[PDB]
Order: sequence, then C-alpha cells, then structure tokens
Amino acid sequence: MSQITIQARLISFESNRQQLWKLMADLNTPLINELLCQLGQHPDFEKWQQKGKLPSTVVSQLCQPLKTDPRFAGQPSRLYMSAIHIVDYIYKSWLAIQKRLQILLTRSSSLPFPLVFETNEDMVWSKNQKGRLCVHFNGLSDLIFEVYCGNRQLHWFQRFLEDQQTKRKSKNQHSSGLFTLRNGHLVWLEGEGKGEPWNLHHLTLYCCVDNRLWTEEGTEIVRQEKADEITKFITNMKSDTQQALIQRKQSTLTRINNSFERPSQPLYQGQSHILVGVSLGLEKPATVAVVDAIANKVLAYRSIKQLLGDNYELLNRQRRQQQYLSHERHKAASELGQHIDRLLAKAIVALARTYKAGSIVLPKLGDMREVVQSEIQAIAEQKFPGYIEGQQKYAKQYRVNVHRWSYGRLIQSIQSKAAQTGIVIEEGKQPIRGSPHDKAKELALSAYNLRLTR
RNA sequence: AGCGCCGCAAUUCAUGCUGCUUGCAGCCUCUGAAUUUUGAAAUGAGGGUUAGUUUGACUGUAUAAAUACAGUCUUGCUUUCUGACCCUGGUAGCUGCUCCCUGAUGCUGCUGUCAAUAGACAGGAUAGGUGCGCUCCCAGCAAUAAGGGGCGGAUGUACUGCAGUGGCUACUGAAUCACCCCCGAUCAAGGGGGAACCCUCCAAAAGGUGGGUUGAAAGGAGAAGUCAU
DNA sequence: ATGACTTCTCAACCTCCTAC
DNA sequence: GTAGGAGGTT
Repeated sequence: MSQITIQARLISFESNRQQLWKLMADLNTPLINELLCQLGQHPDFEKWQQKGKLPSTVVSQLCQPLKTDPRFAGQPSRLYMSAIHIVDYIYKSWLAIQKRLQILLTRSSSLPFPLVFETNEDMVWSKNQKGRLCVHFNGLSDLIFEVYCGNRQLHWFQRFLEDQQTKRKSKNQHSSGLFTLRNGHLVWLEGEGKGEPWNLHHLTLYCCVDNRLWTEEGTEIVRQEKADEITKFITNMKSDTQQALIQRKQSTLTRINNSFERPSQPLYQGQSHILVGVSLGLEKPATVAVVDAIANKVLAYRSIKQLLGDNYELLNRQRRQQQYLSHERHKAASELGQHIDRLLAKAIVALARTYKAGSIVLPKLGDMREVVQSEIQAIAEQKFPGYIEGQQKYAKQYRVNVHRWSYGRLIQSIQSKAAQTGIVIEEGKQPIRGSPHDKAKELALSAYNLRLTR
C-alpha cells in the first residue's frame, strides 16, 4: 500500500565504474536478453498462454546451465538472482496483461538493464572516514560507493546504516523483516555528453522503503501483520526443503519480536464518523467536503483555489500547457500535472488531518467518463438553454479550450499520501447534475451509506 | 465578435466574524463560494544558464491534538515556480523539390537608424489584440505529382526549367549565478573579500566587535503492453 | 508512433570460507 | 573464535 522509493547517486573513482560497466553491459544485460529469448522459445509458453501464471522454479532451472557457461562465467551469484528476478517480473507482467486483456518481446534500449536486489541484506552500509555512507553489494564488495542524496532523503540511509549496525551488534538476533529497506534498483541516468560510457552515465540507486516502519509505534502494525501472515502460512503448510523452510519461518517468529531503537510517534486516531470526500469535475478538477455522517452538517467545503493557495497560477499554467501540447499533436510531457496532483493530494491529506477525518472517499475511475460527459452537457445547457446547435458549439469550444485532468494520477497520488498517515481510502457513487461542493457532500453521504450497508 | 484566465465593483451568502441559544440570528474587518458588468490591480513573456536557498531528520518544552519554541546533525536525487543573467546568432559537411492564377492547411509579426524596398547597424523582450494567451480573428508570406492556363529547350503523349523552399550532423558563443565579485573543484572541496538592512555590546558621536537577512513549493520507482488518432 | 491504465514487485534465514 | 563476505533455496 505505502512504499516510497528513495533516490541516490553512487560515486566512486574511475576503476569502479569501469568494472561495473564491463561486468553488467558486457555480461549481465546479454545474460538477461538470453534468458528472455530462451524462455520465449520454451515449449511451455503456449501452456503459459492457457493460464496466466508462472512457476517460481522454472526460471532458475533454465538459468542454471548458463551460470556454468564460459560466456557468462564471471558474475556474482546475487547478480544471477537479479537477472532471474528481472525476467520473472517482466514475464509475470506480460502474463498478467495477457490474462486481463483476454512472440519475442525483448527490450530495445541503449542503457544496460537494472540490477535488482530483492534481499535487503545484499547491500552493506558503512560510514566513510570523511563522513559519507559507503555502500557495497553482496559480491564485488571491494568496490565501494559513496552515496549522494538530499537532506530530505539522508535520514533513510542513516537508518539503513543504523539498522545494519543494530543487526550486527546483536549477534544476528534481529530480523530483516522489520528493516525499513526492502528492494533496490541500480541503473544509470544517461548523462548527456561525450566520453567513456562508464565515465559519462551517472550511476544511481532506487531504494524501496516501507513508510509504515518509520515510527516505532507504526512498526507494531507491520510486525502484527507479518506475524499473522506467517502463522497462517505455517498452519496451512502442515519434504526436507519444506521442513527447512518451516523451521526458518518458526525462527523468524521468534526473531521478529526483538525491539528496534526507533522514534515513537502517536498513531493517527481519526474519528470513524468524520468523512472527507473529494469530487472531481471538468470545470474544477477537485473540490473537497468534510461531513460528520451522523448530523448532516458540513464541517468545511474547500475549492481548488484554497487547496492551491499561493500556487493557483500553476493550474492555469498546466491548462495552457495541455492546450499547447494538444494543438502541437493535432498539428503533427512537462511533468507538471503530476506535481499539481501531488500538491492537491498533500493539501487534502493535511485538511483531513487538521479536521480529524478518519476516512477519505474519492470516486472510481469507471464512472469518470460519464461524469465528464454529464458535466459537459450540463455546462452547455447552462450556457445555451434550449437549441441544440448552441450547446453543441459551446461544448466543442469548451472541450477544445480545456481538456480533462487525467484523474487517475490524482487518485494514485491521493491514495499514496493517505497511506502515509493511515486514512482509509474509500469509493463512492459520483452524483450527477450538482454543484461541486454538493457533489462532494452527496458522494460522502453515499460512501457512508455504502459503509453502513457493509 | 465567439471561448478561456486574473480581479475591480455590486448583489446573495458561507468554508469567515465575534456573545452563545453551541444552532439558530445578524454582519462583510479578514479569508472564500455563486451571478452581472468592466477594461486599476492581477494573470500573462523566446531559447537556455546552477553540486543554486528554503520546503529536512532527531531530541525536549508548551497547545489534552493541529502548531510554535529550544537544542543536535546535515548531502549534492527526479522535479516545480519566481527573480537575475547571454543571444536572437558564426563555420563546415550531407540532403527533398521547383514556373503564372486560384486553395485547404501552415509560418512570421519587438524597438530605434540608413537605404522607397529587399538588405545592413544598434538596443532588446514590455514580441501584431480587449487587462491577458489561445485551434479565434488582423495583415503579409509560403511550398507541392491540390485544381486550371500553358511557354521554351524538344522528333515524339518522352524529360528539364519558366536562382528560392525544408531537414540532419560535428566544431561550436553567453549566462555554469539565488545579495554581488575573485580563485578553485566539475564522479568532487570549497576557500577569500565586499555593498545594504536588522539585532546586541563597546561606545559622546562617527565608528569598531559578534550573528542573521538579501525567494518559495512537491515527491514511488523499475519494466511492459493496452487503448484511442 | 504518442499520452493515460493496469497488472507485477518491492526475501529471509542459513551455510561455508577466510583473518589475526 | 567471532566477524565479515560469497553462495543456496524455496
């Protein structure tokens, strides 16, 4: 639900970058391409066309002969792990797309393929003599890498180092299931210029981080969920490898109860009856209402001009840019609408926290096309009362001047920002032919009625 | 003139205002919602220029909670706007076509000085518009196997025109800056000096010691297909 | 060939081989 | 002999 990627840049002298480029681009990327092709020619793919699922063992079984091949001989085992993880994720995504929508598919790109680290223990964080946080992976451990990141992400790497030190200083009595780092990706940003490829492309890292583990009080929720899941797994499981796995899990239960020296923050105890609802239209991208769901009195309405206070110019800039790109496309992305959606999501979450709202509701994407069409028809009727030609011309001009808002990105941003504090995301039926504040209030009451029925 | 945007005034009000009657009454000082009008405040600028400031993390005190204060550490990632800065270009190579009239469509439009003019030299984004941009109009322009008229070269129904049009690449020039300069580093590291303002001490004053200011925001990433034209 | 949608994913303990 | 690095394995 809540998993935040953390950016960093790995910096070292020339020999390290040269070794990484000569070991990944020359070996690892062709290795991944070979796995892709060889599973493409696998006879079971047609069988995998019948049902959209993949065994977790066949990929490793196919990759095992290539490990001993002289072409792909020199590489750490964790990098083979990375290659098979990448091919498994890619083919699982392909199978999921094929199943939902119900053949060579090699990626065409100049940059080398990412290195994925599913095991968080692979990277070893160590403070440098100067004060930086050198990091090295499982394998190629003597090629260190200083991390560069902003002050807004330095605490994540500091807690990576702190968690590793607490694990090492406790004689491995702590568990890695509570580590705030889960997954890692090593790529290049394709720095523009001229020179050697290893000395030209900036090497960067993405660290998948679970925010629910940030606070000591929040770690308890993750601990309880993991304990319940693994207890269900072990009670369903009840064979040498199976016995080894069950003993590992039963040791993980004992290991997960150890205390971590983490900051403690009060959990967001939002009132279950104070709903906050978001309504999306075309004349105004979003309006917010706060209701009590017990006494039908609205605590606060909020227009988009208040959520974007001191930033409302950016909405007009986004609309102008969208019109310009539409005109250019008709004649033959600035990544600003995403920023606007994130601003709106943060403003709505801050509003809900300030008014002590325990649940945020926002409409589904399925009804959005009908909502846009109804809004266009309603505004055309409001402008031109009765004659069809006037409403049609006004609707055409209005749609040409201003386009839709790409609401799904806003939905994702709201969900991601609400998962940070712990506000329940809910859906509701968008009402038709009403004021945006009236629409938001009716959506909130409909959501409360649906929750009452459930 | 149609449409879209800012806020100027007015009206109805609250998501606002005080006392509570804590749910009803009045009001528009502030913050905002809906409608009409409107060209004195705002939106609005052609191409780029940063290891760019802040929006950070932790520990305590107060608000029972938003939040503020005090202390410690600090880092440079993907962005987003404002402000400031240089130019509206110079070289070489490769490469599509071809005319008189009539188009759809599309491009250009700043200021000053010589030349009627093409074309040169300066300034310089306040770049043709109602306050502001646009698939909208205001002018000029424009190429082609879009239509028509063909002419010469030319034996032929055969081919060319009747010096201009677009695209690509390498070397490349100015900013390589968030008060402004100097030096230095550009997979690494900053150092030095100076102007204005504010606070405190010394201090008759002038001045000197110590500190700060000289913009503000947001963050989930990887790979893939799908759809619409 | 170009902007949104979406479904996948976001491991964890254990064992063997060095070092002074 | 404990601490750290490389590899397994579902």
